[PDB]
Order: sequence, then C-alpha cells, then structure tokens
Amino acid sequence: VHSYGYKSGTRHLFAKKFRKHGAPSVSTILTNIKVGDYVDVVADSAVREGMPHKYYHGRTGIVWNVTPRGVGVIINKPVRTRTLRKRICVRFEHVRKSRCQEAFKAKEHQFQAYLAAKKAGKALPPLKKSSRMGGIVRPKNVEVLARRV
Amino acid sequence: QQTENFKKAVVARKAAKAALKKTAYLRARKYSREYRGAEKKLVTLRRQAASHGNYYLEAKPKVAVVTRIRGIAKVNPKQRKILQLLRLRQIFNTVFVKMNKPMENMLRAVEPYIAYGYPSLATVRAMVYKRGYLKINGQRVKITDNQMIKDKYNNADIVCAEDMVNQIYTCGKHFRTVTHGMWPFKLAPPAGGMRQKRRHFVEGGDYGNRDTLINRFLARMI
Amino acid sequence: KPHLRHYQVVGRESPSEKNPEPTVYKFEVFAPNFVVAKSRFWRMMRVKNKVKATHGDVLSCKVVKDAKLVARNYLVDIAYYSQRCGYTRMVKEFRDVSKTGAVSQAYHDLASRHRARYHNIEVLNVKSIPD
Amino acid sequence: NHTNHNQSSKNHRNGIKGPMPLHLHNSKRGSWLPALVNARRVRKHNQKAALKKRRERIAAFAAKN
Amino acid sequence: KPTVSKAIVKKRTKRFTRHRYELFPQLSSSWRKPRGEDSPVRRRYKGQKAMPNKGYGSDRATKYITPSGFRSFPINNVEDLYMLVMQNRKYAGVISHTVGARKRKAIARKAMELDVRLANGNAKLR
Amino acid sequence: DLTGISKKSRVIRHHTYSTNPYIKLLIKLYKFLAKRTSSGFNKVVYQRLIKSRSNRAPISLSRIAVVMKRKAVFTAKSKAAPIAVVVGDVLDDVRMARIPAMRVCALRFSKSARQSIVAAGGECLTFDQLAMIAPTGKNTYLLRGRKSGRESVRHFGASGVPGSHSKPYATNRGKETKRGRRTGRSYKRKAFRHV
RNA sequence: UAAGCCCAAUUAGUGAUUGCCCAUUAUUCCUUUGGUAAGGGCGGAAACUUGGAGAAAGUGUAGCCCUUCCGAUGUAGAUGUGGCCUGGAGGUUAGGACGAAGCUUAUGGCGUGAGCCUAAGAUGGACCGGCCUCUAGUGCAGAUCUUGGUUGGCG
RNA sequence: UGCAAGGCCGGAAAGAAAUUAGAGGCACCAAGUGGGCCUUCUUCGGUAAGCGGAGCAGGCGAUGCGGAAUGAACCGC
Ligand SMILES: [Mg+2]
Ligand SMILES: [Mg+2]
Ligand SMILES: [Mg+2]
Ligand SMILES: [Mg+2]
Ligand SMILES: [Mg+2]
Ligand SMILES: [Mg+2]
Ligand SMILES: [Mg+2]
Ligand SMILES: [Mg+2]
Ligand SMILES: [Mg+2]
Repeated sequence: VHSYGYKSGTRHLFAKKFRKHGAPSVSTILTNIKVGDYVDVVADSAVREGMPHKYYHGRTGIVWNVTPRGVGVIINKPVRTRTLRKRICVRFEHVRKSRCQEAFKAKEHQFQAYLAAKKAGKALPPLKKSSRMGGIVRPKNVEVLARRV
Repeated sequence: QQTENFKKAVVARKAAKAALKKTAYLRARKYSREYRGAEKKLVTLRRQAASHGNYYLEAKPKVAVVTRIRGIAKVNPKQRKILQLLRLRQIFNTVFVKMNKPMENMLRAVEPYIAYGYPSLATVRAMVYKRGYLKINGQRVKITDNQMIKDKYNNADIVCAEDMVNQIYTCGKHFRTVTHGMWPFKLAPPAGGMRQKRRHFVEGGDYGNRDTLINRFLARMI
Repeated sequence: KPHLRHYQVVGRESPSEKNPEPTVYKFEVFAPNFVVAKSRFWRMMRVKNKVKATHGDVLSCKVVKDAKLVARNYLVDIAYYSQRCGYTRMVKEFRDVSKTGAVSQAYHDLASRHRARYHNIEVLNVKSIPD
Repeated sequence: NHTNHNQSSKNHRNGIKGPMPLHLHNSKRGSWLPALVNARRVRKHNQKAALKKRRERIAAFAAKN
Repeated sequence: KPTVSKAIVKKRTKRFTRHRYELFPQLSSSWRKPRGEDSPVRRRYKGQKAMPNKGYGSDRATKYITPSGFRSFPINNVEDLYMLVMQNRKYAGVISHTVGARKRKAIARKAMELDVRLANGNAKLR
Repeated sequence: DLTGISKKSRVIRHHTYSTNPYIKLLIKLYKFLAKRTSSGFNKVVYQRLIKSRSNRAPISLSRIAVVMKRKAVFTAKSKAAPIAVVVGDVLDDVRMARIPAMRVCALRFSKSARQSIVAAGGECLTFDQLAMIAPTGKNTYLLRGRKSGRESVRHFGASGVPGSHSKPYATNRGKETKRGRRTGRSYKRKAFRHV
C-alpha cells in the first residue's frame, strides 16, 4: 500500500490514444449541456486541470450542475452494499453528451410518428418486414466437406 | 328464503359449467385442426421442395422446454441468478420458455445445469395435464378442471386446458401469461436413468440442447 | 444392432443480410443421434467454411435408408487425433454389411488400439470394394 | 491478511441497493449560485401563485356551489 | 362410557434419551440437546440416536389420546366428576394418587353411577 | 430447492401486545368488520389498533380542526360533516381558541380535549359508537397525528456524520459543543452533504 | 479363451421405450410444524352411519372448526412459546393417618421435548397438589471445580 | 417581441428491453464475528513444497446423507 495517490495506476488510462494527441476538440468546447442530460465522463489528458479520479472514467450520469466552465455530474458508485450518487465536478472537456438514449430518442421519434400514422396519422406506409420463418429455399451451389490436409 | 337464491345460482354452478365445456370443446377442435392443418401444410411445402429441386428450411422451434438436471449444489452466482429467473429452483423443474435472442442466451450460460430442447405437442400437454399446477392466489393448485383455468388467467382467450397447450405449443400471444401463471413443473427423475449429468448431450453425457430428443427425455419424467 | 447410424445433414448460413443466398453445404456423418450429427455438422462449417451454428441454420438432416442387407467390402478413410501421433489418417479396409456397420467397427478399432474416440475422429470416403 | 474473499457475496446478501432516483435529495445546493438565486426567486412567485390559485378556487367554489 | 373413534398410529416409541446416558450413572433419561461443537449426535451421524424434531409430533386428531380412547383429565373429588360427565365420551377421569382411600371409594361409586370412565379402579367392580 | 427468498419475510405484527381489555373488544369488533366487509376503512383501522402505543401518535385538536377545515372547504357546503377518526388519542390544543362543531372518534381524549370538543358544539364518539354510525366508515376522515419531531426520532442518526442534524445523547447540553462541533477545532461536522 | 484396458451396449440384426442395484436427492402419499400463507365456516342438521359446512369471533393451547398451499439442516448469535422445571408470596381450587412430602422402578401413558400424570412399594409417617399473578440464592456432567462418601488397582 | 433557459403547467401519449414479475422503500435496537482454511480458474515470490502473498467464484468452518475401500474440502446431493 506504498502509493495510493489521486493519480495512481493510471498510465494507460489517462494516456492519449495513438496519433490523436494535443488540444481538445472545438466540438467539445462548443457542446451544450443542461441540468439533466447524460454525459460520458471520459477524462482526457492534455488538459490536466479538472480531470476526475480514475474511477469516474467509463462512467456516465446526470448533469446536476452546469457552472460556467465546470459540469457537475452525478455518478452511481457501488461502494460496498449500496450505491452512492457521487457528485463530481469536472470541466467541460472531460465530458461528452452521452448517446445512451438515442436508442429510444430516435426510436419513439419515428416509432410514434408511425404509431400515430398507424393509429390516426394520415396514412400507414408499410414498414420493416418479418425476419425469422420457414421457406422452400432454392440452392445455387452444392458442396460437401471432408478435410483439407 | 335463502334456499332459493342458492338453488337458482346453483344453476349457475351447473349452467356456467356446461356453457364452459362447450366453449372448451369448440376451441379444442379448432386447435386440433390448427395442428392437423398446419402440419399437413408443412408436409406439402416440403413435398414441392424436395421434388422440384428446392430445400424447405424447417422454419424454427418457437418454444423450448428447459429442465434443470443438476441440483442446488455449488453454483456460480450468475449461473444461479439465471436459474432463479427461469424458475429452475430445484432439480427437474421443466419450464416452457421462448427462444428469443435475449432468452436463449440465458440458456447458453447455464447449460451444465439445464437440459432443454423443443417440446413435441404430445409432450406439452403431457406436462400440462399430468403435472400442470397453477398459481391460484399464491398456491400450487392442480389443474383439476377447466374452471380453475379461466378464474386464474381471466384473459379473455385462455379458457380450457388444451388452450393453455396451444398458447405454450406455439410461441403464442399469451405465453408470458400461461407460463408465468403456472408453477415450474416439479417432475420425477426419468425412469431408465440418465446417461450422465456432467457432460453435454453430444459428448455422450446429457445436458444442453437436444433438439426434439427431449421428448424421449420428458416422457420418462412425466 | 450396430449403433452410429448414418445421417445426411445439410445447411445454409442464415441468408444473410450480406450475401442473401449463401452456398448450401451437405455432408454425411455417422453419429449416434442427429443432435450429434448437427453438432458435427457445425464443426465442419465452423472449420471448413468458417460458419457458426449461430449464424446459420440446418436445412434438412436426414437418416440414409439402408443397403440391401448383404455382406461386402469397405475401405473407410478415417482420420483421428491423439497425443498418440497427432492427426494421422488411416484406411483400415473392413468387411461388414452396411456402411453404418463397417464404420462402427472402424470406431471400435481405433478406440481399441489408439484410444481415439468419437469426437477425435473424422471420416471420409466410406466406399466399397469389389475384390 | 487482506483477502477480499466472501466480500462480494456479503455485498449481495442484503443486496447492493440501487441508487436513489433523482427526485430524492435533488438539493440544487452548493451548485452555481446565479442559477439557484434565480431558481429561488421564481419559486417565490410560483408560490404566491400557488396560494393565489387556491384563493379563487374556494371563493369560486363557494358562490358557484 | 365408550370412546370416540380415532386413528391412533404413533410415530416414535423409543424415548429420546440424552447421549452417553448409560456410560454414567449420573446423567438422566431426559433429553438434553448436545451443545457439543463436534458431538456426533448434534451433527447427526448415521448410527447415532436421534434428536427431538417437530417432525415427530403426533397426529393432532389423536394427540393426547390414552390407549383406551378417552383423553385424560385429573379428578380429585366426586364433584369434579360432574364437571366431566358431559364429556364422558371424550374425556376420562384420573384420581390423583393423593386422594385417600375413604374418598376414592366415594368417587369410584359415583363414576359407574355416572358412566364417567375412570382410568383407575376395578376393585371387584369396574 | 435453492430460494434466496429468506429475508423477504416482513414483520406485520399479527396481534396486539396490549393488555387493555377495552381495546381487545375494539379489535374483535374490527376483525369482524375488517374481515367480513368490503370496507377499505375497516381494513386500515384494524391494523392501526393492533399497532403499538408509540406508533399511535396523538393528533392535537389543532391538527384535527385544520384538516377538517381543508375538507369542509370543498364539499356540498350542506352535505355532512365527516367524522375525524384517529386511532391514537386526541389532545387539547391551547393554541386553537375556537374549535368547530366536529365529530371525533378516538380511542381516548384528554380531559381538556373532551371538554373542548363538547364545549365547541361537537360530540366525541367512541369506536363501539362509530360501528353504529358508518361501520364501513363512509364519510370518515381517518387521521394519524405527527410522529416526527418526536424527541426519539431526532436522536436517530449519528450526529457526528456530515449532514446529520440529530441530537446526541447527552444529559449535559453544554458538554458536547466543543471540538468536532466547531469550525475552529480542527474540523466541524459538515452541516450539509448530498445523499 | 477376464472379474484388465479402450470403445460400445441393454434383451440380441425381430419391429422405435425404463438392462439392473443403492440416497436425508426427485416424484407421490400420509404426519408434524412454521408462514400470519391463503381460503371457508366462525350454532343446529341428516347421510346408513354418525361427523359435521352446529362446537367459542380466537396470536399463542389439549389450535374455534375444517382444507389449501409452501418451506423445514445448521456452529457464534438472535428471538418466540397458553412452555418446562425448583424455592417462596398474593389469590383460587383442592387433597391428607382410609397415609402428605419424600423415596424406589422391567409402573405404565403422553407430550417432538423439557416434563407431567398414574400404580405399587414386605416404602415413608405429616404435610401438600392443580390454576392465575408475584418472586428469586430457580435447572449442572465436565471448571487440575468445592465438600462428603465410595471404588479400582488389591488382599 | 420571440428563440433558448430555468421553476412550472394544462391540453393531450403510446408503447403490436426478454425473464422472474417469488413486493419497493427506508428506520430502529442488538448481538456474534474481526486467527480462517481448502479449492477452481491465473499468478506474484520461492530450489521446492502438504510453501508464502494475491484476484475470482465455490466451498469447509457451521454439514449431514449417498460413494471415491480410507479422508473436514473431492463426485453427487
Ligand atoms: Mg450414473
Ligand atoms: Mg413417546
Ligand atoms: Mg417538534
Ligand atoms: Mg430461596
Ligand atoms: Mg445459583
Ligand atoms: Mg452433580
Ligand atoms: Mg469429574
Ligand atoms: Mg458436502
Ligand atoms: Mg481409493
């Protein structure tokens, strides 16, 4: 237990990736965050001022606080028998706007717009077709298999 | 005056019975002809294929029938939580189970413990009739009459016992209802024995998937 | 009485979302069951075709019928594995009635003298011999 | 003698309780002042409105009853 | 005076004695559970003597039923007979071994005059 | 048969540990009613009787007045005055001078709370007397009465944990306000912390 | 010319199943017991002979009565018991020279058990049982326990 | 003015992420424990070990039963 500093065992974790170093994006500076959206707290180095502790690196969570240049993010931390909603304070560059809901952001956007189209809408344009069923399949090349040595 | 309301509503004890064994009768044939028809229709599509130069891919098994074949001894906690969600809480608790993508991977992970396959029609009702129990008010109540079924499911479609079978034999529209409304099938150890229990069914043992050969395994257990 | 029937297992590769009509693969394997035939159907395609049992479907496995029960010769080109001289093939011409019969003797001979058992054993060219 | 054995199974007896939802302890406190000093004054008005909206109710519900 | 019907089968007959009870003239034929950490009885080996479970409980329908039917009820004087005479099918009196001889005759006289079966008597008259 | 279901069993308090012979009458009254009726009230008023004495917190007449004024402001204005049922007991409130003519049903009343009702114009009931008037408990406003702010519930906690405004168990009130409860004694128990 | 080894078998190439033996496992059947688990009665009627859909509004028992489900191991520990026991008190009921406590036991019975009750003493001689509360110097096999007594080795 | 923002809000909204859905949430009081060991998988140190130190899960401890002749741990249960 000789060393347990705030940045311990983190050579490869905060190290920038191969052939992508230097200053942060202009997207990451032109992001727009509110109190409530989700963010991937992907601590990048090359800013080295506002990086969170190692633990909060693959972690995503609500933004409970947006200061001028520091996003405050709550993150669930399974301590021992309970999770703490930790309240980390990082700068914006250590933050992505988390996709994690486009799975149903973009689903119910067109899913309702066609459920409405299917319930009332204007008309019901036919959609994606069935996937798994039978069929009298016609082959196009026969083959066999014994060995290759 | 009390012996009249009863005597009048004891007719409801009789009229609602005969008016229940008729709905039970009229659908149980419609289900049998779904069986007799859609199997005949399966043959021809496999007649026109093998004759005129095609292959009729046998569509898919919609439903699996998962029996836990090793006990509650030392079990990895992920192996153990899966079998708690399949309701395989003790040895030989055959349960009917869809084979979705999410589901069949819960079988992939606990195969050393389970022994599943695809249930024949003859083995789906053999389960339901000889060993079928319902969850009446949190109790394991045997399926003794069709009246026990409709009171428990209530879902406008599930009236008789051959009707629970058709919901189980096909992937059904009421399958999370007919199965979850039942207790896992506490079964007997198969007569004649098991070849092993530690090795897969393909390596001389017996577990994992035995496509359609679990009937020869459930017959000895029902 | 001889175990290990002869199965004709055939199958595509779940067509396809990429190729939409993958070539069909059929081969005949001796196996106790058909679950063991499909288990060794999806071992050839996983190896000789790089196709998973997941990403493919079995078209029609089938039990070959028989040959008119009458004695005849059989040379069975068989390939086993062992720490005993890893991956050696063999010929071991047997004289049994049916192909099922002779290949049975093939397995009960290798497991007898090389201790190589069913899954360490591939088979090829179960044919007959006039003289 | 550090072991960590039996600990993951101790944490899962009484369960690793899930986190509280956001409507628990959503104290926007210690956060950035110019927000909460505005999300304060707007709460004062919205309370004068909540009190006022109940004043007509009862008085409408009296005469119109 | 006759019993009421029952199903009097009994689970276990051999009493539960404590362990090593015969090896010592000091211990008692009275079950004390072995608190021993590695006693063979507590950890229930095969050829060891059993331990009172809930599982040995008599059928409740026939629990407390004397072999003559007639669940028992202790009787001290002839007035306690009348308090039993309504259950003279379900209960039987038992004189209390401290009631002397002068009073014990005054009881056994009344019992036959009441058909209140006593588990005690048969002195030239039952 | 592995279960895991070992600790899902809840402690429901099947019966009462009370020895008061006049509440074992109300309990048998409200097992009959709570069982052989389709009353939601009788269910609820029965678990509150078998409940203990520290859990049947008293409601003051103040609390009863105000909440019965918050009911009676939205009614038919001539329909009826519902009965304020409390399964604890009613205590007078010297902070409420004028009390309405409200009917109340409590297991008990203060001698100053019974006279305050009867002087006001209402009549305080009992539960053998409410089983005669709405036994199903139609038009009855069931009440608990605050059990927070109780001095027992505000010692619950640690009091040395950040964000723990609990009261330490200390007879001497001027004993423990030193180091640990001062910003200038090397640490001050952090009055706030997000949980 | 195996009862060894490696492969297979399972009634013998005749026609598709379980060769066969063993458990505190599984299934089913009874019985207990807990869940406060669900129900239903929770004061008088009949199926050929009796039992109960007449036994009391009830945590707890010799359960209010039925019947239904499910669980049932366990050291440290925790808790419950209308639960067991000893000394004594306040109540009640009651025994006793026609034999109380005690004591003996191949004296049975009955409670899962702690234990209780009985009988019979070619025992004992004068006190004492049940129940509800109260009370404590209240349960012993094991402390190189303490005291008394005996015993082996041992004539 | 209106966008966007916060605290709100009513009009309106439905699903044509599987399973178990063996009920969620807190709270209080109090023990015992704080010498573990074995094992699977992998692996640090050591000539090595029935070795020391770890990670994972399982066990034993605290537990029998069944059988590996025999065995705290193995195989079943
Ligand atoms: Mg075996
Ligand atoms: Mg006995
Ligand atoms: Mg206060
Ligand atoms: Mg004393
Ligand atoms: Mg003492
Ligand atoms: Mg002694
Ligand atoms: Mg001694
Ligand atoms: Mg074991
Ligand atoms: Mg050996």
